[PDB]
Amino acid sequence: SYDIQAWKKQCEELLNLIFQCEDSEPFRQPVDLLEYPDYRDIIDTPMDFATVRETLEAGNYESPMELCKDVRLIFSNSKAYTPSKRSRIYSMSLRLSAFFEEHISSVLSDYKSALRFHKRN
Ligand SMILES: Cc1nc(CCNC(=O)N2CCN(C(=O)c3cccs3)CC2)sc1C
Repeated sequence: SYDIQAWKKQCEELLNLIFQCEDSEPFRQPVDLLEYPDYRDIIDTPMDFATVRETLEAGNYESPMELCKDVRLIFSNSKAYTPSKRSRIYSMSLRLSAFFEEHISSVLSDYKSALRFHKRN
């Protein structure tokens, strides 16, 4: 299964599943800085799933590892901003993280396998 390009469509499809999850609602667009005016005091690098999809479609990811870093930043930003570990929006983050990690594991393994096959000789 040694297609070096296959990760891109696999990531498009997973982003589609994440957009159809009710748990993604708060993470679809960049945070509302009018409702959270202290948000940039806490969070240095905002990230959201629309920004991830646009960066993919622009051809500005070279690997699924770079996409995975930006998705993991959505989740670390939610954990850093939350005033409590039982909060609603943080709770949605944990379920969505578990879903994402379950699905991205094979995408990463197949990509890394394809690159090793390319350099085999
Ligand atoms: C429809 C629409 N949606 C937008 C973005 C909505 N995102 C936020 O407002 N967040 C999500 C990230 N976040 C958190 O993780 C936490 C808050 C509380 C505990 S954690 C802060 C609030 S803008 C727009 C036009």
